[PDB]
Amino acid sequence: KPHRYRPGTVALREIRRYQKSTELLIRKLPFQRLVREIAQDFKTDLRFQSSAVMALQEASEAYLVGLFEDTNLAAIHAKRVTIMPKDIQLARRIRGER
Amino acid sequence: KPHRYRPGTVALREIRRYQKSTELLIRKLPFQRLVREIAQDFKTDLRFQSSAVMALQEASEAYLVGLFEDTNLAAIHAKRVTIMPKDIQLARRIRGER
Amino acid sequence: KRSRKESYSVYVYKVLKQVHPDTGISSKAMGIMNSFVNDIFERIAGEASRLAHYNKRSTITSREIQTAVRLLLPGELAKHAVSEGTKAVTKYTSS
Amino acid sequence: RSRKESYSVYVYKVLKQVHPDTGISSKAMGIMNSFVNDIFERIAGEASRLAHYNKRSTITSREIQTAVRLLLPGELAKHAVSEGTKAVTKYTSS
Amino acid sequence: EPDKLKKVLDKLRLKRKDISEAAETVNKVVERLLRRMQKRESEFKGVEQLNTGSYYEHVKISAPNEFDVMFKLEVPRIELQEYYETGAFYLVKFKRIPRGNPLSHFLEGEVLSATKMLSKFRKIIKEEVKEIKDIDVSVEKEKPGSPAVTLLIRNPEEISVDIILALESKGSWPISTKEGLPIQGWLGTKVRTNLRREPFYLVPKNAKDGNSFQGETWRLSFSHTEKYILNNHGIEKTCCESSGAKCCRKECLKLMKYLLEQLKKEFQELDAFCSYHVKTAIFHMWTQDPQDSQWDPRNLSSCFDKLLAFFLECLRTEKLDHYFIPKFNLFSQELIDRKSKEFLSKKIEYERNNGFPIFDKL
Amino acid sequence: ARAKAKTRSSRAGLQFPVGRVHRLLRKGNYAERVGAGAPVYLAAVLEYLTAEILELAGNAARDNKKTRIIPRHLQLAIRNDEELNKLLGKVTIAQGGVLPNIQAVLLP
Amino acid sequence: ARAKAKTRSSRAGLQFPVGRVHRLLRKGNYAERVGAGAPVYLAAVLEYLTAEILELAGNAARDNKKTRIIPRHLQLAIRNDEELNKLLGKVTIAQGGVLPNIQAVLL
Amino acid sequence: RDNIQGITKPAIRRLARRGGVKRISGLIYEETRGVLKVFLENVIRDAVTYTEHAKRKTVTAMDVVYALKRQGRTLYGFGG
Amino acid sequence: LRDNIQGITKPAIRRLARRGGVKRISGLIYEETRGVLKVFLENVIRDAVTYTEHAKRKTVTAMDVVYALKRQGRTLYGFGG
DNA sequence: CAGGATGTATATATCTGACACGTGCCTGGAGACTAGGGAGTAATCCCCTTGGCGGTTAAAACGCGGGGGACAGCGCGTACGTGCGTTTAAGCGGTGCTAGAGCTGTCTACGACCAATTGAGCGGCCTCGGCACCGGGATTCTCCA
DNA sequence: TGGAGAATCCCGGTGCCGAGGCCGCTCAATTGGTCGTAGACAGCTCTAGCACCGCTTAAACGCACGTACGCGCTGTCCCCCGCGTTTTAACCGCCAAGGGGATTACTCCCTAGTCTCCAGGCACGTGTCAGATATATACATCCTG
Ligand SMILES: [Zn+2]
Repeated sequence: KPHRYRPGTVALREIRRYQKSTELLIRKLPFQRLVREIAQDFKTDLRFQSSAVMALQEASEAYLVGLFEDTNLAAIHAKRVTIMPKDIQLARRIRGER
Repeated sequence: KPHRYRPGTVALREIRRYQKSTELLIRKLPFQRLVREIAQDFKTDLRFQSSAVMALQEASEAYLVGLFEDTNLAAIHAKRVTIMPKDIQLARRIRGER
Repeated sequence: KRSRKESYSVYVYKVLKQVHPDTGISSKAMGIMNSFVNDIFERIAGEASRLAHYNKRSTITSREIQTAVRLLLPGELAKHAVSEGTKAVTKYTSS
Repeated sequence: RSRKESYSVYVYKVLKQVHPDTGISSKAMGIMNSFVNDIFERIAGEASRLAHYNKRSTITSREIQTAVRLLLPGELAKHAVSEGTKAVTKYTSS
Repeated sequence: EPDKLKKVLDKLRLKRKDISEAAETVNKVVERLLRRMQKRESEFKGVEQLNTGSYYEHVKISAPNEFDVMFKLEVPRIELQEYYETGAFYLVKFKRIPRGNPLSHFLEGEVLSATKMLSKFRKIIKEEVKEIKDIDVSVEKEKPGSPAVTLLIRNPEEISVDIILALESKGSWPISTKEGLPIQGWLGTKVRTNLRREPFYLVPKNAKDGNSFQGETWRLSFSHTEKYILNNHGIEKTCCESSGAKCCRKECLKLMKYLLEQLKKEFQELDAFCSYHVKTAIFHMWTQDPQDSQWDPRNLSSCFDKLLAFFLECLRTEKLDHYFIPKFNLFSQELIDRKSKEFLSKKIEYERNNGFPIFDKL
Repeated sequence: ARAKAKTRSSRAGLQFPVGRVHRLLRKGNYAERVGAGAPVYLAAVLEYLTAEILELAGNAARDNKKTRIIPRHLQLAIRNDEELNKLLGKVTIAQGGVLPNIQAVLLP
Repeated sequence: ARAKAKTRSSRAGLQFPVGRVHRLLRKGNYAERVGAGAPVYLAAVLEYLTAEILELAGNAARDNKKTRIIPRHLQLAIRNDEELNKLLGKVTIAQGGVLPNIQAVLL
Repeated sequence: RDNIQGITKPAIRRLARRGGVKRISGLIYEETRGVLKVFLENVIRDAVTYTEHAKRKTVTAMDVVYALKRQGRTLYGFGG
Repeated sequence: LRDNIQGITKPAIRRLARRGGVKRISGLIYEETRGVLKVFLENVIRDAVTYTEHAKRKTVTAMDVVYALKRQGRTLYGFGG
């Protein structure tokens, strides 16, 4: 009985919360590890300025948010509210990345 | 009785015919008139080299074909085969022209 | 040794105090303003370079900068920036 | 009386090397001109930027190589770099 | 005396009687083999046998227990490197191939290792014929000196089939051939363009080994163009048909090939002379030939003697041009010792003056 | 002799440096020669554009009861104006966030 | 007492012109100085790319039983190559046409 | 002096065919006419700017090629 | 280092989606997003490392990243510009 | 299916204009030499990047119930495709004219370069006030009868 | 159309560190002059864009018929969301060491600049053969009884 919220209210509250903040939404140690692992294929024994990893993180988060916006537009177009990999594929195909 | 073709066969034949040619698919005098009318707003008593109008026509036809391709992709995405202004609007919104 | 570096912080601050005599600015915002000024400086200068190269000339003049501003900025930004620039050059040539 | 230069002589030599029985139209030889000028401008602009980033004043083979590695995709860059290094190596041996 | 020649030709037609049955049985096993090679997963997915015919005019053949077939393999973007500056042997490399070259394990650095690929070919063919034993068919492995994998079939008795791998390239007929195939004034220019738009072939053969890279050399093959031209051998392409007039071109070709076959095998010192010499010479004779009336079976013996004269004149001045590569003229002493060519000439004198006695066999 | 010096931006009537812009134009490999009135034009245009951004940014900072511009206010300014959004259309602003916007079909 | 000229393209072994590329690099406002091996490198690269395109174009030409290359053949060469099509992704070729394709759902 | 109705409906169907389109709604024509008008207006504004800077009266093919190249729509075959 | 793409947790992709304005998310979206992020990162780090090698350095600075982003049409203000 | 109609790829015969060479020549590239400054190198400092350790608490991960949205199926009705007969105006060929692009010569004002002064802008140091941050009460907003 | 839980805005007090101002100085901008050459005009040629007129015929246009596709409704069943508990590993503060970025000084060699000379690439002119066009066939595909 206590206070079960209906499906879709906490999602809207989170939309409103994260569209008002400016923080970074990915943890920093995992991202840094991933960056170093990706880079150890192009040249071994590399080093990174902290500003370099922060720049990479900012750029990647901006990219993924901007892509989720078009994914949402494609979902709405297909008469849905759930986003599916079809919508990501359509967005990246129209944008010209394929 | 004579030879009524079913809806969708001449359309496929035309697809195959116009995807094999290289000609220009818009008449030339109407396009030239339209270009001169558009340009007479930015500066009066202009003149055009024939190559300039031919370049404009080539560029515009390439643009419109490339846009109809993404419109078709959006239509297919929405579980349809007919293209509608919704699909043109979605394509131009995802591409970044809005 | 200390390797003096340049930036547009002094002039951005003067413009700020001239438009909003009460507001301050963070340091990351000042970094963003420096990157912005460098960006559009580069854009206009490269467009004027190309313009001078297309027309057989070897000089960059206020006419080149004017038409690069007309090519790069949209709508009413170009109209007001061209008015500002022409007004400034008129005032300047009068010593 | 308005002498204007192009690349069609060398495009034709290369064609006679790779396909020594094939001709070329007059519009394809304009498209190849535009292509060569476009790629030239791209590579040269990127090498210029590269020399400006490192506070240098000259454009050398190293700038051209890095520009080629930045602008060409995948296996195109490997073969283009091998071609360039072979050419420079053969040229210095004179 | 063209009747004796005509009945020996009939004799060749009785080898042919034996060899329709022999050739059909070998063809059928090889055909089954062909279908089996296309289904198995390996670098040899699409490998046709290239058809140049089955006739004696069309194929390698001698005593009834030896046959030959050609297997073609389409190859990606190929770049050739001349190794014998005569213009007859090549190194094979690839080009960018952005998707991927499914052959990089067959290359030693940048050059294609014919030896390794052929070793894989031999292994796969022997295993595959070994995996289905309807007809008694086995593999023989001889010295690695000429790369051919010979099957021995005991049905009815020994059948040998040398399997020769041939790479297929569609690219451009390289520059060494630029003034090859000269027929423009004989047949026409439209055919020559059409002929030269066909693909060409590269076959493994180790040019005698004053070289480091061995096996890694290849020779050009134009077997399909040669079969087409020969089977439209006349200025009138209606030759060898009912729609046209039968001429004595094929008869002279059979006469010289078989005469030489018998004379060369009975005097084994001259084995550097191969069947390609006769084909090249007859190509030159048929191209300079302006007249259809210069070939008619009622004048078989006179045209044949004229051909003999042509053969001595080719012999005399120390060159016999490769019909597709004039820059590579195989009549160089460095591959045929001068005295041996003249000794063959002496044998020609021997044959010419004795009234073809070697044909008085049966 | 040698009358008192007078900066070129003082004569032009600007707050941006005309001499530094002249030097950056003469050292950046843009052309062989640089006219005398080109850095004045360019500094006037740069000053116009920066003041145009800072006015909107200070307005956004005031509508949040804050006396100090931060990157979020610069992003709000840029994304809300229709002409600054076409100029800086392909630019990412570090610590800028997005514009609060929910599609109508998702509301309850 | 001269050294009768030997072009730089001959020394490099190229067909493209090394001296014209040197001049275009110097009179183009790219840097203050230009090294001696930079035009050699750049002309070698331009020649490689030219040959790479022209070969695939002559192949598409001689597939259609043609002798001369037209713009359609350049287009077919560009678009049927996942790297040359990434280098020229936003270039339009005049009189080039499109690549033939139909969506599977429309058949 | 509309001249936008000179881009007829069959011409738009042909442009749709070349793009792989099978069926076409009836409200697509008025929408694509507006799209084409916007595109042409942008390109011709830039071309006329390039033309006025050179103190010319005619628009050449190079002005169009430059106006296109500066919008990310490079065009081969008309000079440059 | 191996298996680090899994450190882009699902509750973080959900937060990126919330900031993107999406209300309901399928369950196959997370692997797609990891693949997309991985190819973006590869494309940017290859160019940053090319710049770094050209400069003959051994640490990747923030200017290498800013240039690698600028040359792909994703200009980034706030790190040196 | 099985014929019937239509569309498309395929062979020849004819003519044309566009491509491939060939020639004359002039301008731009090559050979030889000098003079400076940019860049390569070697050494030295000192900043900042990597690696470790320990504690805390915030976030991730795992489970579970249930409601709502995705997806398939069925019907209808209308809008779009196909085909035919009219009608409009595009395309082609030819004529005439003049505006404007393109070049050439003359000269003059304008921008580079240099030498000596001097003040603006940069680096460092210090301090208070704007803004986190925690409490604590007010007031919206969602979920049911 | 109510009433209660639970987020969320708003006010209040504390405190801390970063923005904003001052000071010292050095190097980069300004002033004043000289010089050479880029570009601004003035004239002149002659290309090529614009306006017109017939004429043919291909393409646009308007209309009718019918069908297949879009759209709306219904129903079911997974599968995502909201909540609660556990666990794990980011995050923060901290200390230590050394790699490598960054700056200075010194020297040499590589490139710009000039001058003389001559060959390669450009413009113009022919000659002919690849391809465009027209006619006649044969093969391929769609459609309906
Ligand atoms: Zn015959």
